[PDB]
Amino acid sequence: HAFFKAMLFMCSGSIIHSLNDEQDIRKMGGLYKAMPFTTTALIIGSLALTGMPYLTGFYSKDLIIEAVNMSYTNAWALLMTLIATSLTAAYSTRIIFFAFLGKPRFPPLV
Amino acid sequence: GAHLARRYLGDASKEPDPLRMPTFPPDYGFPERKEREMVATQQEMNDAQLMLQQRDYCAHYLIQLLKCKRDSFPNFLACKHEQHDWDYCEHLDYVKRMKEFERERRLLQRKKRREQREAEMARG
Amino acid sequence: AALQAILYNRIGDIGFVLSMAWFLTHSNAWDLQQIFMLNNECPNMPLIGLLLAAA
Amino acid sequence: MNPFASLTLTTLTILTIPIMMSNSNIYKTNLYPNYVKTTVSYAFTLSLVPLLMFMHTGQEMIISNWHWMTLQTVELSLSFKMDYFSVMFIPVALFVTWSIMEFSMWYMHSD
Amino acid sequence: MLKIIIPTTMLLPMTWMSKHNMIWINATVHSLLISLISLSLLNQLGENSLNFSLTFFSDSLSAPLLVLTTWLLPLMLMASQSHLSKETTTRKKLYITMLILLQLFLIMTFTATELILFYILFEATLVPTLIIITRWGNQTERLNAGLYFLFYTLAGSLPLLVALVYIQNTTGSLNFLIIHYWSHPLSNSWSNIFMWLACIMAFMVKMPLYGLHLWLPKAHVEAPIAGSMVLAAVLLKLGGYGMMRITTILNPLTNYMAYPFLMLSMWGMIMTSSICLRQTDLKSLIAYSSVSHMALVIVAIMIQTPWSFMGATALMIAHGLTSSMLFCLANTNYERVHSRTMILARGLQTLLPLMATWWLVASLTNLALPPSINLIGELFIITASFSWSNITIILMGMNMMITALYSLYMLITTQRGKYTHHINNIKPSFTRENALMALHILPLLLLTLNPKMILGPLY
Amino acid sequence: VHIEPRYRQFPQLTRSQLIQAEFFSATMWFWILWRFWHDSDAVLGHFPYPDPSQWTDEELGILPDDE
Amino acid sequence: SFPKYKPSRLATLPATLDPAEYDISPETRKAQAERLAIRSRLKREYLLQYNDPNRLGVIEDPALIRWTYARSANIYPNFRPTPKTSLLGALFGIGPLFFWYYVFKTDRDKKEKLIQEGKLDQTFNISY
Amino acid sequence: SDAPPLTLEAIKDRVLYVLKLYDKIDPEKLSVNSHFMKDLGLDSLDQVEIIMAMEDEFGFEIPDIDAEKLMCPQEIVDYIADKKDVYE
Amino acid sequence: SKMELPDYKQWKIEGTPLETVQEKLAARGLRDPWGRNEAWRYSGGFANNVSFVGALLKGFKWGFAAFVVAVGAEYYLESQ
Amino acid sequence: SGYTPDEKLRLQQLRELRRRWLKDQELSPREPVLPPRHSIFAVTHVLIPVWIIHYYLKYHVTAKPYTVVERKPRIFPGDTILETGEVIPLMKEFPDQH
Amino acid sequence: AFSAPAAYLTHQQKVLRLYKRALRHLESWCVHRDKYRYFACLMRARFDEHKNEKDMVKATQLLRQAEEEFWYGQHPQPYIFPESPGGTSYERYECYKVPEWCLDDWHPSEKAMYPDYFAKREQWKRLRRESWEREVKQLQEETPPGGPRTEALPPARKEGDLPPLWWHIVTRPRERPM
Ligand SMILES: CCCCCCCCCCCCCCCCCC(=O)OC[C@H](COP(=O)([O-])OCC(O)COP(=O)([O-])OC[C@@H](COC(=O)CCCCCCCCCCCCCCCCC)OC(=O)CCCCCCCCCCCCCCCCC)OC(=O)CCCCCCCCCCCCCCCCC
Ligand SMILES: CCCCCCCCCCCCCCCCC[C@@H](O)O[C@H](CO[C@H](O)CCCCCCCCCCCCCCC)COP(=O)(O)OCC[N+](C)(C)C
Ligand SMILES: CCCCCCCC/C=C\CCCCCCCC(=O)O[C@H](COC(=O)CCCCCCC/C=C/CCCCCCCC)COP(=O)(O)OCCN
Ligand SMILES: CCCCCCCCCCCC(=O)SCCNC(=O)CCNC(=O)[C@H](O)C(C)(C)COP(=O)(O)O
Repeated sequence: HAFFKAMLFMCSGSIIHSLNDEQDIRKMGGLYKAMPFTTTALIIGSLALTGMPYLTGFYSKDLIIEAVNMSYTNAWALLMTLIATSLTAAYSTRIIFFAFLGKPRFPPLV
Repeated sequence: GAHLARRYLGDASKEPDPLRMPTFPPDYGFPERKEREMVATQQEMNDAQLMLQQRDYCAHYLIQLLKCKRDSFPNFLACKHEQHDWDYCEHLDYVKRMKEFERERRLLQRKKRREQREAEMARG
Repeated sequence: AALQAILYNRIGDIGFVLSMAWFLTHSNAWDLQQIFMLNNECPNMPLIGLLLAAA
Repeated sequence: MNPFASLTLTTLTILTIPIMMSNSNIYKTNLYPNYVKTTVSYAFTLSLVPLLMFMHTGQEMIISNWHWMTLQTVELSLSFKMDYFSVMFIPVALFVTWSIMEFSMWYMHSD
Repeated sequence: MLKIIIPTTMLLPMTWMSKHNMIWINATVHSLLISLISLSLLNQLGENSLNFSLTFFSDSLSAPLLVLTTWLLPLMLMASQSHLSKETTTRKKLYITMLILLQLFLIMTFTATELILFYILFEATLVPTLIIITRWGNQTERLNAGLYFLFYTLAGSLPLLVALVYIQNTTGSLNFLIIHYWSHPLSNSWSNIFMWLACIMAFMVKMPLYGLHLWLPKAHVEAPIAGSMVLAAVLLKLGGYGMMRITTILNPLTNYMAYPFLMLSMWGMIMTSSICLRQTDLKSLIAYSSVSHMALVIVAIMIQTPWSFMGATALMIAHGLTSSMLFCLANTNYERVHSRTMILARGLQTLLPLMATWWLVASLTNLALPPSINLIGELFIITASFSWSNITIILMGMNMMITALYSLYMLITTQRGKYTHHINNIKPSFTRENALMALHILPLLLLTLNPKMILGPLY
Repeated sequence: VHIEPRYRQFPQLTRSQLIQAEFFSATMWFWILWRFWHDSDAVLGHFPYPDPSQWTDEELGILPDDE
Repeated sequence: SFPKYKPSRLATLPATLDPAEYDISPETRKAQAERLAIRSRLKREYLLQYNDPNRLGVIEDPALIRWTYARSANIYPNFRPTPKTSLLGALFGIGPLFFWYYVFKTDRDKKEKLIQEGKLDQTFNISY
Repeated sequence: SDAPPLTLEAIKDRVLYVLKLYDKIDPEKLSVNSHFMKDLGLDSLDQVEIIMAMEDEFGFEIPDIDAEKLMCPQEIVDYIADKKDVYE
Repeated sequence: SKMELPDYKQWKIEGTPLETVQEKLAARGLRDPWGRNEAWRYSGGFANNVSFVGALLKGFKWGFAAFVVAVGAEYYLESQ
Repeated sequence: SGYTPDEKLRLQQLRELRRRWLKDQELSPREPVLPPRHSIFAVTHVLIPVWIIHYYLKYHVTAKPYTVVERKPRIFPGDTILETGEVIPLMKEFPDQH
Repeated sequence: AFSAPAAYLTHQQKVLRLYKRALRHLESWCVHRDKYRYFACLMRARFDEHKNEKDMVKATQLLRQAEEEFWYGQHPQPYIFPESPGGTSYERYECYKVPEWCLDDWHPSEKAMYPDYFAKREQWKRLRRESWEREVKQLQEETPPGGPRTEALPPARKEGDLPPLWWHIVTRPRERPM
């Protein structure tokens, strides 16, 4: 997790510095083309965070889910872990959709 | 899972309890049972320093896999057959455990069926 | 925010200090090796202290 | 002597050299961040080797190099545990820190 | 022991025969030399103490306190000479004479073999402190503060005198060696209970114990900088040293006579730490923090374990150094702006960066950051209390949290934010002030390398 | 590499950043495909899951309820 | 119409939700003018000293001195022994002391009586 | 580095740009000193919208107490120049 | 250096969702006087943007081509 | 609506003064009047520190018992010991369910 | 920030401030520009529905109902400009602001560097010292006997006069002082 979480903060910081120290995603428009390398890095980090197979996050997160499923464990904890696994992809999709897709929403001076 | 739904919603008296199991003798329904054997000795596992939880009946394949990892260190992709053998032996052990679970469940169900049925035959 | 972080970390540090005191009082050591040897069946107090520190 | 202990302690030791030089002239110039980044990168590439030794033979060690104080039956010593956890976490942390300081050289340029 | 006492006495004619413009230089140089000489007492034998003669002896408990006093005198002189520049030569010499007399009484107090001599010197320390507070204090409340400081001490100390003469009559001696070797248990009786109280309450009020601590904020706030330095660093430790010396003959009664004092100390350390969170005066916060630390020391002494005494000794030394540094730091800003209110001057880090670094280090040592000796003593005391009872950890952790809270609150309020606009007389830090802070802080960090020097006889 | 603001127009792009981003995205996808070609068992599973209902009572050792 | 917002101690009432600022009378306007005049006079008095080239030092604020004096020195002269004051003082002073005495005494009595039984598992406890 | 320092000419040009992109104002008619209420026949809501558009343009908020009195483009230019310390 | 603003005449709301907003408002009797200020966000290089699934599949073509080349090499190499 | 004449006049006066001050904060071309090897890093920051530590560990730390403690290496069947020349026998002839 | 406040806000000022707050919070809710523009024109129409009301009581009641609606329907996380009192960069550069009087305490060796700057600073100090008395006299002249009524200050009215109380307004450190 160290690798891609550091990368995600790094991409967020590059985006913030490019858009005049702005951190609200509502004023972040279409950076998929304006910031290609940052977009690629953030997409790769989001896929690693969501447990895409054979990435960095796969080899640990999917094994963790497998072991949680096959253990004498609290049922509520298992259900909450699964719901958190849903929400992980949920906010990753939120970040990508609001920060990199659509039309620009930042001030005109690029 | 279906077993959890059967135990928690249906009659739990008809479902095995994982904590206290098996409750029946190991030679109850079998005429003769063969004792499970070991390939790796206590001293071999003590010298290999596997772990107290990895010293199961699959420990010999683990010893082979660890040795082959150690000899072929720079090529970390060369120990495929040993890993496959260890995984297969672990899968066989897990299947044996599932067989034990199903055997306990069926034995308990048959015992309950037969004892209430003999009680029903005796009450009339 | 810095003071908030300090406050929460000291809340956990309470449990850290509890774990240290229990381990010194019952195992006569602070080092990892002695603690493992002398605690075959670890009681709840040091583990709850460590859990509070981790939280 | 086994190089494992010496390399593991050197990886930690060389990180303190810029802290000692913080009072030197290099701290007053604009070359200090690059110097710190290079030091961290050298620490990472040095820590890579004990990781290889562990990945080969599973070498683990503890080093009680310095005795600090003894209270009755209890001895307090500067001791380092160099098991799998340490030898795996040190290179990852050094790698991440190297990348983040190289990033900081640009992000915090006007500070 | 005369090799320490005689130069300290020689400090008096030397400063009375000096030129009008050389008194500070001469006094500082020879005080530093005397501290260097006194540093040789740290070589301790282990088994028993160093018995120089019938009158004086040195212990592993006494030696760090003696070194701390001898080291504190030059720092007091360095801090004093700024605000005394307009004074006449005779009055400056009188002030230095007061400081030298206080040092002499302190060094003789910590080495006396017999309890009546200890009592005589321990009372004799009152007069120079009272004169300093009531003559060179700045405000009009210094008179009330001096009255409180004198009478709180004496009301506890007189019963100690009665108890000491009674004990010498009944036993035949008060020499500490004979007292220790011929110790007999105290029975469970009202007479023994009141003897215990008469032997304990004077040292209780000198710590001070919570509920008897009201004199300390007045005296420590209203005194000049040197007076506050000596009150916090050294004079508070007289009670702890007296307790460690006197509880040898109080067993087995202390087993239950200590319950109200332990309860008072724990709850009052919580109370004073909480009080520090709402304080408008910068010196009162430091005073109340001193009260909390001395409450922890009182608990350590009351529980009567080797780890407790070791932690108590370490905490006494560390608290003395840290409190002196904090008082000097507050005094610098007071000299700048002529007011003790904390929120008057803000954002001083923008104007004084090195003084801000000194503030940060002092605040970090006040909250007992590892591996400083402050946390060494505090952790040893906390472990001893946990052995005494596992429920003490709740109060210890609460006190730790509140201590970190008000320490960082003081640091943030004084150093961070934006500067006050109308205040425009904040000059750059002088060499004297920075040197004083460095001379406070460097021994603290150097003692970490050799913690056994301040852990005491039980080591 | 000197890039100037453009005021309501798409920012100026250099070839190096575009080719690097495309190369690394292609590298990620190629790695995923190569792994799935060589280690498909890690995702799809390797050993079959037995069905407990397919087990006879002779191999499981239970009597036919009459003894 | 819409659900109503109710204020409390730690979440006060917004100005736009205050009926007082929407029910205005000429005396309210006069009060606002008086408050503004007081503020303006204080601001002028402060700014005449703030911008003075001659002035060097800290400009003393009477209000801060009043606040500190009231919080520190004026409290005891205005104290009266009252049933409220007496009860609160007794509670907050001696209640916690007796509570902690009871807790610690009970715990230590249990521990000592359990020691006398020979059952505490004190193995390896050589440091105290 | 960061963005180049702002200049008076750029501020005035950008203000006139934003005002010429407004529909209720004639491009030819508009001038730097053109009053909003008097010359362009606008009301208070249009002035509020103009202030909000200026904030969106320059990426900073103008307090309502100060925005109330910006009734010509020159006043807006002066306010922006004085706030961001633009002197030439 | 010393750039200048483009012509303000080009910013037109036709062909953009601002035109749809304008016609839906005219269906109500209202008008939007701020569309030409917002038109630049749709006019130029920001005219077309990819979708989420297409953004996740950024370098799929090149990677797939390389993977096919590699597997064909494996097909043709182990025959020796 | 808008400023009063006094407000605007004072604002433009203050604007002129402030712009003059900001112009005056600007530096002349001479203002900072100052009064009057390839592998050096790798030999002083890596090689020297490891020389001291290796010497410190080899001759001082390892001169006392139980200071540097290594967990003993793992032994598997078929291994050969370096000291005694021992050979560990193989491990019981697997059933070989190939 | 720059203008002296009044004793109270008129109904018109409150109405405009509510309009601006509602527009900003609607923009926070409506992320996209076209949807925000559509709903902003709808808000403007609903706002102009009662533009020409003559009964002050019903106008006040409409204002109160609108404020209640805004409070119930406000965005819990409205967009804030970074330098605004709620922004992520509000007081970021306050630690870099050093008052100008600190330059007088500089060592002469420090002032050996930067000679022209300090000569011009001497010029500014002479200007302030030569204008202060006239500033005080003008403030005394133009003030009612019962003290000032507002926080407004008069401009300069003579030939070589400077507006009173100008030093600490003109000599602000900067917005990005370092
Ligand atoms: C080191 C840490 C810090 C330690 C130090 C800090 C804390 C300790 C020191 C400070 C706090 C202690 C203060 C002591 C009380 C001082 C009273 C005083 O100065 O009055 C002068 C002051 C001036 O006299 P004045 O101007 O001639 O009189 C005009 C009055 O103002 C006109 O007033 P009025 O006519 O409206 O009202 C007067 C009237 C009506 O008064 C009232 O309306 C209020 C009711 C007051 C009396 C009953 C209390 C009612 C509420 C609580 C009831 C008890 C609850 C259970 C307590 C235990 C719970 C386990 O008085 C009564 O009816 C009282 C009759 C007595 C019935 C109950 C007697 C109970 C004795 C104590 C029981 C609790 C023992 C402790 C248990 C601890 C367990 C761990 O008189 C008062 O204004 C106060 C009168 C009420 C006094 C009530 C005291 C209750 C507090 C507990 C006292 C026990 C502690 C002292 C031990 C020694 C006792 C012999
Ligand atoms: C603000 C801070 C000030 C400083 C605080 C100082 C604290 C001093 C308190 C002293 C601690 C306890 C004193 C004596 C120990 C026990 C006291 C007594 O209550 O215990 C019982 C004693 O029984 C009765 O309680 C007798 C005492 C009753 C009379 C005392 C009045 C207490 C009221 C509180 C007044 C406040 C005192 C402090 C004033 C400031 C035990 O029963 P018993 O085993 O049979 O007697 C043992 C003694 N023998 C062996 C000689 C027979
Ligand atoms: C500033 C605040 C500090 C207050 C501290 C005051 C408390 C001091 C402790 C009590 C003082 C008196 C102690 C007397 C000296 C002890 C000597 C002794 O032990 O003699 C006793 C004598 O014991 C007494 O006489 C004690 C009676 C008490 C006299 C004065 C009472 C005043 C109030 C006492 C309680 C308060 C003390 C603690 C309160 C602390 C502060 C609140 C027995 O002698 P014999 O007669 O020979 O008996 C054996 C042969 N039959
Ligand atoms: C996103 C969530 C936000 C939603 C919150 C709810 C928003 C409010 C909804 C409806 C608000 C109203 O109708 S509010 C009722 C409005 N009616 C009046 O104000 C009557 C008197 N008019 C005047 O005094 C002036 O003409 C004036 C109008 C000030 C213009 O002034 P200029 O011409 O001189 O600029």
